[PDB]
Amino acid sequence: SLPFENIQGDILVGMKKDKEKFVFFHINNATAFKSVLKTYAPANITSVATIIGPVANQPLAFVNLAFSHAGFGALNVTDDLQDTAFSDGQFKDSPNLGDDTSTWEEAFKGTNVDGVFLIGSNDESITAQYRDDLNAKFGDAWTIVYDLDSAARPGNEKGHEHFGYLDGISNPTIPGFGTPHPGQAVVDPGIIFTGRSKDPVMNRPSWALDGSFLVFRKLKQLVPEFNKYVLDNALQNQAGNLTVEEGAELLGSRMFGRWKSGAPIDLSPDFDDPALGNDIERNNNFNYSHPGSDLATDQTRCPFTAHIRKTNPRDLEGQGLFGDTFHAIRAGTPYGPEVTDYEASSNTTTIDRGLAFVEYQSVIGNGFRFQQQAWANNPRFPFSKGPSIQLGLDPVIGQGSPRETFGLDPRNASESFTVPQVIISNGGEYFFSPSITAIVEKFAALEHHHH
Ligand code: HEM
Repeated sequence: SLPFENIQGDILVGMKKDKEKFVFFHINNATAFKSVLKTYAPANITSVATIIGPVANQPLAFVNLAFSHAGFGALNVTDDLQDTAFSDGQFKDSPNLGDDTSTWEEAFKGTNVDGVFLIGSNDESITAQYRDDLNAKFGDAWTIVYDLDSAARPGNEKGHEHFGYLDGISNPTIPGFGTPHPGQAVVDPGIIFTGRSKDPVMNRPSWALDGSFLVFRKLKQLVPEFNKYVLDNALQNQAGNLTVEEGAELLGSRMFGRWKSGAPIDLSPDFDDPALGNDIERNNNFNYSHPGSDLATDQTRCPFTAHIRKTNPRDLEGQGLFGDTFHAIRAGTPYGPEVTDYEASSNTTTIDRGLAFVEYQSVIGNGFRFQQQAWANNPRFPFSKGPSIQLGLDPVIGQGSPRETFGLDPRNASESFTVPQVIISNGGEYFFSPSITAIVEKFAALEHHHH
């Protein structure tokens, strides 16, 4: 069993707070920075145990902390983690993601970002308080280079991302941690936590035990553009009696793999079933297999290129073509206000909004990076399908090539959809979230005891 009082809570369970502030910073004075850390971190870095334990022992805001490769250097900590993406930094790595850095937030366009504080609470007043407190204690020892507020959407769209789809449904868990939901992935702890069982870096340093790599991406979303696209390309059933609005929601469900309620189209392909989508016990219990259906050719229930089927090809893994290597935990939060009447009427975005995307994994190259580059951006993934069956890009997040996706029309797998870019990367950075002791014992090391 893992020491959940030593593991940063946002990795495994998520902060699950309505408001999440991301404080990206540069380190100006390592000695003064470590000094603050020595007392701040044991008092404020929120553990898994605190998040899942009694509400009585929870602070007003949860706080997590992660460092970039550049931050390691600024703290005189050797990067011996053996993660090539992490060491490169996301800006250098960005061509491999299909990013055009002309759309990046300026603060990310380099290696100036040394780390990030995650602050989760129920009111932006409290996250601002915790930020102000950090500013007061660090003083001139740091500079906040980017300060991003994210918030869960309001009302019955709480838990949904800005396109309207229920999010945070499918994430892996580990053996012995609570009860897995039907269809939920149960992966070896070393796929999420560095140094734990079946960590693919068998060489992993001891101090890194129970850390994880935090990938951050600011992903801007063009919601009216997306809505106008699916309306303009609305699908039809064989009966031919779908309205344009009904065919548009069908097409959206085919792009994602789920209806907006969360109902997986593999279980409910013809119409939304909001009771299914909302039910934790039903909404993830699928693997794309069906009696009488050829996994190699049948896209009538879910296109091979649907977002969730690109990023978690359950059928390929379930056939044993590979293992649980490529699962990772998402813990991001939507950012920006709701779509305004003007934006909707004009089919045009005027306000920045999107997803403050966070994904945790023991190997960046096996989680986020593989899901993006090897799968979403790969026009010949998934492999093992019929040799003439055209595939193309993930129609939600796929980039790097012409955004052509096949198989979205259930009546004609051959029909191509050229989907406008509705998600624009504003960049981010790769970080490492150490264990809580590692924060104090390594990153805040004030003396020079030899080892
Ligand atoms: C604004 C950007 C994005 C949006 C709106 C979005 C939306 C969604 C939605 C609605 C789901 C289904 C809910 C769920 O299964 O939990 C989902 C699942 C998922 N997404 Fe995304 N996503 C975005 C970016 C990304 C990126 C960049 C990656 C990885 C490179 C990714 C990987 C995944 C994974 C692994 C799942 C779970 C699939 C499964 O286990 O079946 N997403 N996403």
